[PDB]
Amino acid sequence: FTIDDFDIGRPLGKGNVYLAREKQNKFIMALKVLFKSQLEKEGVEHQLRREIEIQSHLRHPNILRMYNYFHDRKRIYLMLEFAPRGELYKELQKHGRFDEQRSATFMEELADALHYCHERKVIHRDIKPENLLMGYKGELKIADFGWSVHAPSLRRRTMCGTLDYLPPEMIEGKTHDEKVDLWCAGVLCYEFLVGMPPFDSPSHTETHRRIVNVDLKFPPFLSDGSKDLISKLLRYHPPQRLPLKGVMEHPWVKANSRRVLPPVYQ
Amino acid sequence: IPAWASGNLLTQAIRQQYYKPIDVDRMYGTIDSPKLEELFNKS
Ligand SMILES: CNC(=O)c1ccc(Nc2ncc(Br)s2)cc1
Repeated sequence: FTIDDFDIGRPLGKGNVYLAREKQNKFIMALKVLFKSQLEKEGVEHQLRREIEIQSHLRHPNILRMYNYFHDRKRIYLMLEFAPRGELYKELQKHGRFDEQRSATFMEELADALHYCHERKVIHRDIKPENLLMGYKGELKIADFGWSVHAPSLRRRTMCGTLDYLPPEMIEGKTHDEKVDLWCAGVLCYEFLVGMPPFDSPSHTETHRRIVNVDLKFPPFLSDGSKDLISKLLRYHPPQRLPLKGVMEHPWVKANSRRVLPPVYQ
Repeated sequence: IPAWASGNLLTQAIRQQYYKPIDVDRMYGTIDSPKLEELFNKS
């Protein structure tokens, strides 16, 4: 492909991502445009290579698709699935908090997508609302794989992700595995339903303290079912965390999710 | 901003794409891609 194979519609986000239409198929997608010189200057070439390598090999209805990529003299272009309902974090901010139906649906979709990743030994490591987009019927799409790693054999050491979402084992400088995603899913469920993350604190040291003590304090409006799921994900010990299959099978998820699988070709 | 990228024309195209998905594996996933080791080299 080249850039002239596309009609540029409008910018979607400044980072630049554009709404675009592939000319021969009249097919609407997103085009992420990156500058080669900036990437080299910042020293992030291998980082970008890895992200593309991971995402371009994943095919799931709740993972944002990377169709292909191309480059010219000055730029690299990523051909991405267009998520028409946009940023999940913006929707959360707009509403303050999600109801149980919305939250349970998202959780089923997330668990399904993460299960797909874990079956391929891909760990996400940065699940949070800001890394999620929404499809035509509001379906969750994991958008970003910036901290992701293919980890087939060795346990991992890198502290990564986002303050409020960090699992105890990262904070404590232990090795970690795919079970980090299970912890982050619990934090996410709590933030969906409450509108704030569970260990919110004025200082990074106090946040760390609350995390490693699992200082969880449920607001009174939460259902017993929702607290049961969150409590089962936010376990100090990684091997004790509810498996992703367990999230999908959880009675609260079953009772409240209104998940719809998108039409498939064909 | 072109007509197709705003308002009703966009909504219609998006709806049509959801309910009539194209074979993206064939239409895009079979077409050659630059080697990841080439991305920062000549085009
Ligand atoms: C102002 N921008 C928006 O309202 C907006 C941003 C992003 C969006 N969808 C996206 N899809 C894929 C990427 Br990658 S972004 C849809 C709509």
